[PDB]
Amino acid sequence: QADFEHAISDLEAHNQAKIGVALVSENGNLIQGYRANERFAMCSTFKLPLAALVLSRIDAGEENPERKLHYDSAFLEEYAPAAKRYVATGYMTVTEAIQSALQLSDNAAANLLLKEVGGPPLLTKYFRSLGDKVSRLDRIEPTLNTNTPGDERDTTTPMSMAQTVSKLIFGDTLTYKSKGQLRRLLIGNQTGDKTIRAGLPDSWVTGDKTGSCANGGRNDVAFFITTAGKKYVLSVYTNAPELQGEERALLIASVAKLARQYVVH
Amino acid sequence: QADFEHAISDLEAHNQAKIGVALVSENGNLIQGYRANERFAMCSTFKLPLAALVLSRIDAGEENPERKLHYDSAFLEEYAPAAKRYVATGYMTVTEAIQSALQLSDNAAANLLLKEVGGPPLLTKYFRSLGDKVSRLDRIEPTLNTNTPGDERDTTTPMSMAQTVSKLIFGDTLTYKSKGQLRRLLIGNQTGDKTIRAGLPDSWVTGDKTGSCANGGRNDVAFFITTAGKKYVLSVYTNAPELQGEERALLIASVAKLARQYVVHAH
Ligand SMILES: [Cl-]
Ligand SMILES: [Cl-]
Ligand SMILES: [Cl-]
Ligand SMILES: [Cl-]
Ligand SMILES: [Mg+2]
Ligand SMILES: [Mg+2]
Ligand SMILES: [Mg+2]
Ligand SMILES: [Mg+2]
Repeated sequence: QADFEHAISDLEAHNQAKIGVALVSENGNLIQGYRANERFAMCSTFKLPLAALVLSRIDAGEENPERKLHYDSAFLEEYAPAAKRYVATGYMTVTEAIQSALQLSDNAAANLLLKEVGGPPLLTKYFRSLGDKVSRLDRIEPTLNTNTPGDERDTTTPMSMAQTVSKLIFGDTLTYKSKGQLRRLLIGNQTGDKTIRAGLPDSWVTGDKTGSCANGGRNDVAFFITTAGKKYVLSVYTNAPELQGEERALLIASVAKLARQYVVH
Repeated sequence: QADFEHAISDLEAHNQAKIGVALVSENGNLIQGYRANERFAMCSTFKLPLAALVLSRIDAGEENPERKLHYDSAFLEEYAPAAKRYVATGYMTVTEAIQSALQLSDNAAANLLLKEVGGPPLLTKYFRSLGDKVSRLDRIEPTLNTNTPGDERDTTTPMSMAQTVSKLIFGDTLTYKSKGQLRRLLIGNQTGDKTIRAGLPDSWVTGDKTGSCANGGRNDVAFFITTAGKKYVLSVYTNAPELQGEERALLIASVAKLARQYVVHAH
């Protein structure tokens, strides 16, 4: 505990960074943390709960995975690599939007889903319905990434998001079908190979969602399953303005690698 | 014909490249071509017909999109971004493998599917069944990318692949359901934003499969639909050993830009 904390502190000082981390068990209990209850910007980590909300509306018969979400170039965003590919067709399905939002972090895809669930206020409501008293969305993409110090819009804490993610992935509020879909989608994430996953062994099942924002923000939340079958969530939130991008990912990987050491013990 | 062909020759000479190209209409008829009947290595363009073969088996009730294809690290390849993510779980579904092979060009995923259809011989048989007398697969990933001059293993022609792709996308061999799935997967391809698509307007629906190989090989085949609702396929095969990677993609985009200029006139 003492050791894990001093290790993260050393990483802060070496990198002139701020790091928040929570490692939780299947049931949401804190195993190890550092600044676990400090507020950070979600950045794109919000897309994981967003996808769960959409899945919960499918579960409730309020949404259909093949429903066409019609849009045109007016709905594009600067970072929207899938939506730009599909725009000439005039739509993406709910399914395609979920996959794009999760595995590519597509901002237009995420905005399409936000539109269909009732916008950031309804994602906040969703967080509260899960027992997450902290996490909140307020803005749509891309303005939710400003990461201004002291601004509580669009924020979580490492503990809260770790506990929310553990509930979604290992808990039972989603149907078994949706829970399975979410897990396989996260495992297939394309943006997290240099982040938490780079600090975990390849033999562990891992799924994650990254975030990147202004003021040097770089985040990742992952679930993983060890070879002994034990289940965890690791949230890692960082602000590292003095680091270059590859160095920001290495910092998260470094955190994961320290977590790996604790899990093994 | 003349203007188009001279534009491509110009590109060859400017880039010390070899380029083959076929632009075909919906029904496979050649609109414009340059070296359209010369052989080139398919490289990863083969993964488009591979996916169609798998969908044809689904259509026939011989395959199931949710079937788990079990594998372990012994199945991984050097370029296998998706399969490496899923390997701890022990499998990928047929659907996951199709999506990964198409949109990422994942080599392990393609090899998983090849195993389930009977391997390169049966993909070649599928080509034949479609009326493509030329295209052939002989090796699995990654050795199929050697692109050695005069080696006919793992080769097609720009016209053969254009016609095969137009049959698969716009013809009757796949069910409506499977045709739509294939199309939407190709439209979401993640590796073609700087190749054919970069030369076509944003308003045209485009879906594509790229290929990259040794000896400067860089390929792309795409279907597109203009705003008038006319349907085409464009296949572009290039060997450009003297260019850097980004320049190889720009060469393909430049070909597609010439095809665009032509299609607009035709319309
Ligand atoms: Cl983009
Ligand atoms: Cl499919
Ligand atoms: Cl590639
Ligand atoms: Cl490729
Ligand atoms: Mg399928
Ligand atoms: Mg590649
Ligand atoms: Mg490739
Ligand atoms: Mg290229």
